[PDB]
Parts: sequence; C-alpha cells; structure tokens
Amino acid sequence: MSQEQYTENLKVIVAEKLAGIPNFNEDIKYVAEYIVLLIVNGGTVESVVDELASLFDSVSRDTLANVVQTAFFALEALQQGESAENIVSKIRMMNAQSLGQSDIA
Repeated sequence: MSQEQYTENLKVIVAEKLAGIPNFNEDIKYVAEYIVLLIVNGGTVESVVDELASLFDSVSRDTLANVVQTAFFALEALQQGESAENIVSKIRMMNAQSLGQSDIA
C-alpha cells in the first residue's frame, strides 16, 4: 500500500463529522473511506467537495464540505502526532443518544 496508516487514522476523524451530522444515518462509514481517498490523492476541498457532491448530491453541499474540512485539519494533526480512537469514544456516546429511547427512570 502507500498511505494506509493515515487513512485508518483519518477515517476515524472523518467519521466523527459524518456520524455527527443529523442527516447522515446510512452510508456513513463507507462515505468516510472515499473522503480519505480524495484527501490521500492531494487534499483539495474544491476537488474533494465536487467529487463527493457528484456521488452524494442529496444533502446540502455545506454538509459534505464540513466532513472534508475536518479531514484537512486531521491531516495536519496526524502529521504532528494525534489520536483517532479517542474521537470514536465521543461518537459512540453521541450515536447512542440518537438511538437511546425508552432507557430512563
């Protein structure tokens, strides 16, 4: 392979925004892989937003640009030394609240 360690760490940060979007319930883990693939190709929000909009043109362009923006910042944080598993802990708690009904007293 060429850049998988960055794709595995970037895929976690990319999912943090896709899983957080309120209009993103299905195709959320598979959509981050294509976002990282565009980031690995070069990292151009214009070409990365136009490529994601061509396949995902149902949600407002701002929602797609929001996930590409967090992947660009993640590339700079990953190059210095950041952790992606810690972000999943916040998504697991936020994702459980979205589907956590009939669980109170």
